[PDB]
Amino acid sequence: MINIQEDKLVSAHDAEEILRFFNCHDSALQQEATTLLTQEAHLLDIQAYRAWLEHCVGSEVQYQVISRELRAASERRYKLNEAMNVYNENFQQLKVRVEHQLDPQNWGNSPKLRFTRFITNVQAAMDVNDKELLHIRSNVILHRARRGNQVDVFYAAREDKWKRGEGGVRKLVQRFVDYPERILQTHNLMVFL
Amino acid sequence: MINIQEDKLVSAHDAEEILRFFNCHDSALQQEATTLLTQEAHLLDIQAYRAWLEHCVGSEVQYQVISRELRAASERRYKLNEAMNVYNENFQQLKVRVEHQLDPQNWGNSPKLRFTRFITNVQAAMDVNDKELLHIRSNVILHRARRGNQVDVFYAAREDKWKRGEGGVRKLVQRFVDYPERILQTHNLMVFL
Amino acid sequence: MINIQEDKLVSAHDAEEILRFFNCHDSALQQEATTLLTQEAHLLDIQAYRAWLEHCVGSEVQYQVISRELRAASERRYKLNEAMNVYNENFQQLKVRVEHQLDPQNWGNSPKLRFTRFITNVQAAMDVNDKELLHIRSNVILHRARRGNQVDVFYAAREDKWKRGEGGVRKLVQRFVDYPERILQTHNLMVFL
Amino acid sequence: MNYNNKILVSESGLSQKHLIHGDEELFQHELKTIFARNWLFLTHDSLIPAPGDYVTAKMGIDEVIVSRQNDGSIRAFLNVCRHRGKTLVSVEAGNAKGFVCSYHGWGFGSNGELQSVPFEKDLYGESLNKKCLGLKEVARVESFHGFIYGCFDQEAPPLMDYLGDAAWYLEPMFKHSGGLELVGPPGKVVIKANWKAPAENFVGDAYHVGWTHASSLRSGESIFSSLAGNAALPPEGAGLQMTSKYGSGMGVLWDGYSGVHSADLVPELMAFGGAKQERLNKEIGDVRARIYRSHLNCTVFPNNSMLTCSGVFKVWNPIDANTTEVWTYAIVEKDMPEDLKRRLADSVQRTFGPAGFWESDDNDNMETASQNGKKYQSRDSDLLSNLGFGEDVYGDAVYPGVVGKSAIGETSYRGFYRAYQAHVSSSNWAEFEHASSTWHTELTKTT
Amino acid sequence: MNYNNKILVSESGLSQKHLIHGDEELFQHELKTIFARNWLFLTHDSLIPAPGDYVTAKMGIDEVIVSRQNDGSIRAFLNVCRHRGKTLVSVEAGNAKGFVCSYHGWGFGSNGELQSVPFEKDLYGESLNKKCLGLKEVARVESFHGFIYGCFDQEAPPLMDYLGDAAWYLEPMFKHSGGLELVGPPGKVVIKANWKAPAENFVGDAYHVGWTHASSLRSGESIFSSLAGNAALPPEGAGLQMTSKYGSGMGVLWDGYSGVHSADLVPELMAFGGAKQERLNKEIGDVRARIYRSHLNCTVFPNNSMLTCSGVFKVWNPIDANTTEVWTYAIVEKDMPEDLKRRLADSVQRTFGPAGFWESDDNDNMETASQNGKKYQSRDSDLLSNLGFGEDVYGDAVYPGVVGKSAIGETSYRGFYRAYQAHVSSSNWAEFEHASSTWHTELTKTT
Amino acid sequence: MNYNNKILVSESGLSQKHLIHGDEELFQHELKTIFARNWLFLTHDSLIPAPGDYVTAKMGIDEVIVSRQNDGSIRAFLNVCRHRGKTLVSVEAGNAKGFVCSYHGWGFGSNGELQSVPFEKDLYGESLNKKCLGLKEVARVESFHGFIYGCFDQEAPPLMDYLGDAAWYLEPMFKHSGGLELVGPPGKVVIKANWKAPAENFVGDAYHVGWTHASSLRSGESIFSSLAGNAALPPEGAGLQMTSKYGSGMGVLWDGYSGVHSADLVPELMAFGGAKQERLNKEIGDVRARIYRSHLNCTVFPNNSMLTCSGVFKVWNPIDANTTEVWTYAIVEKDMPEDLKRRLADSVQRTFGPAGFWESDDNDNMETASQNGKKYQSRDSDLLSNLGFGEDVYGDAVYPGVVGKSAIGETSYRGFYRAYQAHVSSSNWAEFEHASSTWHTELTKTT
Ligand code: FES
Ligand code: FES
Ligand code: FES
Ligand SMILES: [Fe+3]
Ligand SMILES: [Fe+3]
Ligand SMILES: [Fe+3]
Repeated sequence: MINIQEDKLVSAHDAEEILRFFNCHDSALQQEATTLLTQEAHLLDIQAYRAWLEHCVGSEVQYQVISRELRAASERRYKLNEAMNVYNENFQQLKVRVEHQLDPQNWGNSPKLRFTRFITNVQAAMDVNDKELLHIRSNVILHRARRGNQVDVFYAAREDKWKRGEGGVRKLVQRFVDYPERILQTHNLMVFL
Repeated sequence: MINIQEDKLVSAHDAEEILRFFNCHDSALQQEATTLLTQEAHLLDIQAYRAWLEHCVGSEVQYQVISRELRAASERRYKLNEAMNVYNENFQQLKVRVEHQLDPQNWGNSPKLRFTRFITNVQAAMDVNDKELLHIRSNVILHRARRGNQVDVFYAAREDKWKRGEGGVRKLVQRFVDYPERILQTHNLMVFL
Repeated sequence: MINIQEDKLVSAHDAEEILRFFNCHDSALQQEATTLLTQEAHLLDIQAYRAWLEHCVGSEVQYQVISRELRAASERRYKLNEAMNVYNENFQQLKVRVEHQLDPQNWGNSPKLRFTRFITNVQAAMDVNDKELLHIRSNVILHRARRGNQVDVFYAAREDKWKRGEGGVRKLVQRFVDYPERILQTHNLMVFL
Repeated sequence: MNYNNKILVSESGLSQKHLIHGDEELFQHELKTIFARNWLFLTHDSLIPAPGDYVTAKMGIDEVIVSRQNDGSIRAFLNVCRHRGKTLVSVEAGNAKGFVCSYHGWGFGSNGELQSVPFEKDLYGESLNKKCLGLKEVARVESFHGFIYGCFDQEAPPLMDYLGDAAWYLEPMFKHSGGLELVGPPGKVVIKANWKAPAENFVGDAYHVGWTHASSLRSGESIFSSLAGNAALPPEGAGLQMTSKYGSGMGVLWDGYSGVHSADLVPELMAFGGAKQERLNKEIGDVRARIYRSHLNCTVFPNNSMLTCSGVFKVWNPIDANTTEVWTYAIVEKDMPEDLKRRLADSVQRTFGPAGFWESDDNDNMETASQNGKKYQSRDSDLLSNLGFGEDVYGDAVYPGVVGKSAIGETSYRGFYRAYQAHVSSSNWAEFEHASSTWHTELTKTT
Repeated sequence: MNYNNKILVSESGLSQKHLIHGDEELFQHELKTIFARNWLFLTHDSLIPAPGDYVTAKMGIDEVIVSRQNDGSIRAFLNVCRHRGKTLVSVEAGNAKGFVCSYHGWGFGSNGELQSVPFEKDLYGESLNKKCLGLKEVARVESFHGFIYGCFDQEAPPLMDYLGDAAWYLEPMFKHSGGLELVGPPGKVVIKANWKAPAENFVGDAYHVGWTHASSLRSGESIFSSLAGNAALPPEGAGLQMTSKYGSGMGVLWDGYSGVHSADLVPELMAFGGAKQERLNKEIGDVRARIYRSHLNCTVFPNNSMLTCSGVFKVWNPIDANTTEVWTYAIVEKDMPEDLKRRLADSVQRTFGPAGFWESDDNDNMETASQNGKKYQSRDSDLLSNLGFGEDVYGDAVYPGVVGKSAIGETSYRGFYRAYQAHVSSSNWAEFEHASSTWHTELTKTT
Repeated sequence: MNYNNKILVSESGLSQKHLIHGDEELFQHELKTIFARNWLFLTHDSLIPAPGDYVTAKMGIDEVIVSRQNDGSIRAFLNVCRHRGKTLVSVEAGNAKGFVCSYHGWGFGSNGELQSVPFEKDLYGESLNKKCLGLKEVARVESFHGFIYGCFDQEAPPLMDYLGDAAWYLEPMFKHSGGLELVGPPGKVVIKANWKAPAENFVGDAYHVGWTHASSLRSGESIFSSLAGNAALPPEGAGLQMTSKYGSGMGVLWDGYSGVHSADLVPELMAFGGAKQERLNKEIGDVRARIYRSHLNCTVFPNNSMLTCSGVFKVWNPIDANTTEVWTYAIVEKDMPEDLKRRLADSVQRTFGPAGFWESDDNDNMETASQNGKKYQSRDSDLLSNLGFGEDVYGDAVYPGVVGKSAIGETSYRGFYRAYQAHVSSSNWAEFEHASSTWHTELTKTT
């Protein structure tokens, strides 16, 4: 579909990702994906972080959100770390964050925060090799309101890998987000995208 | 699914709501819900308020939008009214608002306003008892532009009850929204979420 | 469905558009539409503008985005051009814009921009006369981040006409957007809605 | 700008410079001379009835904690830790015997006293003079029939004296009805207007009702619906206007007990207020008893407004010259049946709350009028409030204050701005009194 | 800052302090000394051709109603109610015999007169001096071949005198072509730049074209595409630059009648302008007839710009030092066929409109240059406009004004900023004239 | 406000006026007297190791290009074109031998020199004095063990002298460990706080750790987890506080080499720092070797902070009085194994990065404390930093600087604000020195 030598703004990675969704459209898979993401957003929205972990997150998960340094489109000499990790969590690291959220002394959680997620553009495709690896792509708008007049809205595309876990439940085993905004104007990125 | 004693940030109400969607996923119901909400958003967007009332709203409707007072997460003594009603309308009260919108002397309606709604995260489940009561959950982003440079964006989760009315048309009989932002930064909340 | 003499805020055009979606709900068509729009948003998001043109855009396309002058709701004498065209492109004009985007001297494209689209409220209906003309309606939130701290979010409803092109691929033959915000607060509207 | 000399408000309050609604330097100057000097609404007893109950409130741009003491009194304090100035309380209401700062853990009592400091003995030893480290306390906190006001200025008049002639009008509803309660929590919305725009509108603007609210009147079927789009004129002597020395004022619309409430509440209210009025005739007199069930649009200087009967209670919290945070509560009579109380509250919010269709009518008016105050060619223009000038009286045998014996007029604007000029050009309360020695004569000058 | 003494613009306009693009106090000072003093674009006859037709427009930060009177004249008024200052008209254009204020219903005529006040007899009686309550009127409103300008300053020169030497250049296209019309409505976009950034760019910046617009030139295939990425240089005498006493100026690119328009319009335009040029040779002379079909990038001081032939017409509406609201119209020749007119308008918007790919090229340039003006280490730095200095002439036998006989130079910047300094350091028009008695000598100093 | 006389900071740095965190005029004054005068962190050698490598950085509100010269030196320049002031470089890092302005194409070298101007000969001829048109260069650029600082003020002390007594504490980790590298790119987040809020918090605030970060300590299982919710007190002499003449200071928590890092990194780090400490005992002494593997929370005056061992490196970039742009890098020891380095970097960001759960704990503290500084009733209030006053010593036989021989105290706040007052009331470096002749005596006054 995409020739990156012609489509000059396209990253090799992006061209790779779009190819898996263009070939096989499994209508029922897209619907499964939709359900999975809707329920996950629902649990996150009501702040059921333990339920989230228990029901949506695989034990081998990699939960990654990066922030890419701004570099020339035509830059080809400078080769130092291109991105830093806002998140790069394994299951136990998520669990640390979850406990931090539930801790009665997390003063920033009082009064209670309000989250509202909007998941769109869901695409789903089984991996070519691992027949048990489901690729799901989706975009999120995440709205967080707190303390009367604080409002932060986050925007992102999520490249996920979901796999049937124990009890046949499909769980997230990889979430990768290249956060679009280099400098955050949201106070922090302390939300689960 | 959720243990609120463990998932300490979860409200009893929220835990209740998520349970109805997790058990039975009726794929065709979700699609009906989607259609219903899309058409309703479409009518609202073009400002066909009478059509909205006629085709989307049940005569026994309760249209409620609350604003919860900010209180300590660990507050258990203070027991005065927790929320006020931004909206708490019966069908006739909606109709008053609709007529106010159509009145040729509503100066604020000139020039004409522009609405754009984005409905996502639709979930649908029949009630356990009332086999004719459809529970629909959905999130809305509502964008309102007016007078050249005024832009207000609202964000909310809608807990609806829809029921087949006269002519078999499913109509809204209850909409409940706990508005996420305590202090509105949108001039007013004069929109139908 | 809509009586514009009663529903006084409704434009004749809007009433026309809603009628085509209310009659026949072709569930499989809505799903095709969804896929078409999701893939198109995906290509646009990764900036595969040539792929977009090649795979999503028909050779006879009209890509139109207008900005309507603010006039009295009760204005009936003043009859000069009601709108200007932010976009009114034929295929070759889109191609000029696409080449301008890919040009290595488009300084504004360095560092690389980040786009994220959220398509919702998809409705689809075949035209009554042209059995090969698919009407698709959808809303977009378009988020563009650049140069560290620039963030622009666009909101719009898209009235599209899609038609099977060469190789049976349904392509966009008409996109019409009446942009909701009269005065843009986004620096420019240099994005493909 | 020199506020000692600058004529911001003309003689007799006839006109104001449009800049007063847009000027940021003046806004800053108001913080000192208006908000730090005068009485400001905090809360109501019904909101903090039990010991330890507290709410936060704004006073000007400052935030304060208002707490019910063990002895049944109410004290208010700056919501600011005495150590490094972090905001102490992050919620809007609750119950507690103290407040702990989340930065370094300092514990303050509901009485504002510094009660504990983590590791005090080990770190501070005996150095810490806790006695001297209590929360900065609001000097004056007084009640008007359960309505709690605060004033940072110790030299201020007692609240009753401050209310002046306006108090006589409010007493039937605030005192003689058996008492009011405030139904919380309030709605909260930010509008892009100067605090004075809605303040002046509520203090004396009945003129805009018919036109501004044409659509709402028509739609709601409320008892004032005949004025929609200025179709009809309020009868001869359908009411009046009054104002007072310290700025408060109000419009009186006779008998409009159901007020802005849509037809669905008219019968019950009109029945309720009529029954009460009948008992009050015997206790306070026919006139005053009628005032009780008459619609008062009042501003308690400077930024607290209300519509009695309709039961709308507003605080116009100042943020900057073109930004205001509107708090909207419902006032209900304590002896009304619970269900009516509940429905009156909903109706108040329905009409004047965040999505109040009436309040919405007013938005553009308040916002553009304020924003135009910043526009170069308007800064030095004159907002007119000369309607009814030369017909107001003072010291009337029946209705006290400077009084316009007409439902529609700008009497109350004149009094509001007269008091505003006096404060703005004054450095303290004595200067204000000196500047206000001939206040009512100034207001009736051609009469 | 002392604007009487502060050298914001160096002698001969050679340099400007970078702060002029970021300084808010100076912005405020410009409101008085630039915008309240000079001629500002309002609209075009073609936009309000019939009696009662009106548009709103900005003048500086002020909003005005521009209305076609019954006698065929045009009067402009502050869009502000004379009562309590609410914005009178909320739409951008229409037709009406008057405007009613939605706050209290005051009715103003299209002539600005206070015509009706609700319940006037009953409330005001005979007190209201309506005659004295008309909308604040813009003192001066004049036309340049259908292009309507307004000026709040009665002491200003007539518009033709104000245009000075620049008028000679515009006349072939504005007058001799049979007339232009403005195709509305305009695009409207806010950019984060000072109004002077795009103003100076349009007044005399041909230098940036090849580089800034490299991608667009290349992509559009327009008649200037050879300059993409500074690949080629405009031939010897490919054009010139001029400027004038009151600040207006423009660049001239010979023969570029199709201008920025992509290849799809080049043949037709080049055919149209050539045919007209041929008729004009006989009427106005070869030179002037050629100017007609030559591309003029011009700024009419202070904040109105245009590209003749390309047909781009801009208003850089000031909001604050780093915010500007850009209005973009299309100018077309009245005698062009309708379809061409339509397509020229689309093409103008396509290239320079809200999504104009050319205008987009310029964003970052205008925005960062303006924003850098606020940066501490840049405030006192000098923006250079010394290109071609010491080679400009004045009083040429053929081309009037201070003229740089070179397509690319900063002649027009010099004249623009010379006039800007003079106004900013002047309290009124006489002082400006006194400060401008040697203007052209200052501009040609080393020549 | 008169900064020569205004006591913003009381004697001995005991208290500061709360307004210092909200006052915009003072913020502007800081741009001159703090940021244009002092040493500011730019980057690290490891970020620009090869010739032509460059990053952009902020210095105050200014943006600069920091470029590795061919001779191995580093020069820094204003990121602003010398022609009409457009921002030269739009990326955050790269490699190049020069920078071309996208407005008119001027080409500057990595050495800041104006190297090319399009059509120079044809347009400028020989007029252009390119030699005089190089990018405005940052006067002073010095290195502290690879950490690159810049200073616009040529009169400033060499960086080592500027670091004063603080340098002794950093050397074990910055010098004796074999060297540090900065892992980029940094996280970047805007918070609504004054730059001084996080600056003071990192310079000397160990007191807030137990309480502010209760949830994080508990959750992470880090080596300081015993302090969660002020459950335990750091042992007798668990550390100390120091400060210095030019404002820098830091807290020392003995042995806390794994610092804020969660249990998953504790063993490895504690093993690594212990092994290194053992080699260092022989080279630099037991004390200094222990300092190396001790947790230092330090601020290098004015707006650069760090947590050694934890490896957090911060720049608090000032935007306005209530806005700050936080840059977060990770510091790692060059000889650590790559995988540890990688994981330390992730852990640094995990705890203190844009989504750092620890850094999040601090948000509200920094933001409200800053925002309260604008609140009318708090402007003139006093932020207290009197903890441990009268127990600090100077000239100790072992630990240099003004030193509080206690883990928790406000010694470092005192020194920070003492230096801040001195600069703010000083017009240049000599005045600062004059104002600082008795600095340590002022800091130990009751001892
Ligand atoms: S700021 Fe409140 S305890 Fe320190
Ligand atoms: S403000 Fe216009 S009529 Fe009163
Ligand atoms: S602004 Fe950089 S070359 Fe002109
Ligand atoms: Fe009103
Ligand atoms: Fe340009
Ligand atoms: Fe901290």
